[PDB]
Amino acid sequence: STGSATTTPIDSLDDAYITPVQIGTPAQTLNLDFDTGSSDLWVFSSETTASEVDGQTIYTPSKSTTAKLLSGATWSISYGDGSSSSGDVYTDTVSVGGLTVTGQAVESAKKVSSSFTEDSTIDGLLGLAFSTLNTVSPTQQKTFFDNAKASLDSPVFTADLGYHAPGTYNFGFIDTTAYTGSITYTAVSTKQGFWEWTSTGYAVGSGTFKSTSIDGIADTGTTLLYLPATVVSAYWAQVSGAKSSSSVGGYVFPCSATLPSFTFGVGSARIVIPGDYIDFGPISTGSSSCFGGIQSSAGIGINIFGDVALKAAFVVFNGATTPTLGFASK
Ligand SMILES: CCCN(C)Cc1nc([C@]2(O)CN[C@@H](c3nc(-c4ccc(C(F)(F)F)cc4)no3)C2)cs1
Repeated sequence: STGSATTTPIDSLDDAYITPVQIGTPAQTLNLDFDTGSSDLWVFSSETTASEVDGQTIYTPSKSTTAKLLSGATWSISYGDGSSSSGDVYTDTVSVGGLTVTGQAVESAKKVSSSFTEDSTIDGLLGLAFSTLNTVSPTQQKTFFDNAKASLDSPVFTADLGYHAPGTYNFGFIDTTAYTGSITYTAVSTKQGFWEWTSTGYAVGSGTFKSTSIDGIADTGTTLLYLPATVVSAYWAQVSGAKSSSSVGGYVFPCSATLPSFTFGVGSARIVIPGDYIDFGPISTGSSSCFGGIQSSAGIGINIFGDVALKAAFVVFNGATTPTLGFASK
């Protein structure tokens, strides 16, 4: 089997991407944030504290003939920005883009933190990291991809995110029309539960390439590109007036600037992030200080190839027995 679904930016900055997901019978369609950096499929629901729901579409398990309470199971998760959610668990039929998993764990939120409430466009998350990170207790649950994998034509999914435009998540096949050149595959470590890999280095703008190993994760659920402070300083040093602001929370730059591109290495291949992809716009409406799309990972504990990097590429998440990641230009 295969599936294919369109993913759409939630706003004009590409702060996140949402993908429609059918849950239950009859289908209830919720727009979920597909997150290759976590492993829980959770939704706003009829159980979510009413004051914490503000415009999201909710899953109502009592209206689904295929829903069953997963008795005694609970979940609780926090994300890298400090947000969090928790609740209980149902199993139900979940379909993405025509690909169906029966008995998928659907984690129903009882509580969500303020950043979730405030984002009316995100009805929940669909985790695509390794199932070892799933938070359901006392019986850990599998991700949608892990549940689908044995049925897929090939044990893969691909992320083809757009820049200020829709893109595609495919399951079970590689669309050879969706990229240019070849896909370069690189080894993955699953030791921390992520799609963790080692980039071979970087270049700023037209500069020569610096060969250096950069361990990090491929994370569609993170907006920006978080890299070591050395690399990030070398980038922003090329932008007149750019500086790290402790009050804003990262590098800012004059909105009058045109940004250089940023290249990262995948083996002997290169992915070029155009400078415009690094512009996240005014820090507040009307400001002439703009927020940078490349930020330091210092203090996160891990480098993150988030959407700024991934949307420059066609990315293969290969979940074969020995997992790997593939990157192609597009
Ligand atoms: C080894 C150190 C781990 N430490 C915690 C850094 C890391 N963090 C992650 C993520 O938690 C997973 N992938 C990101 C992700 N964030 C979201 C998200 C968050 C908030 C919203 C909201 F604003 F609406 F609330 C929407 C989506 N979705 O995915 C970050 C992987 S490593």
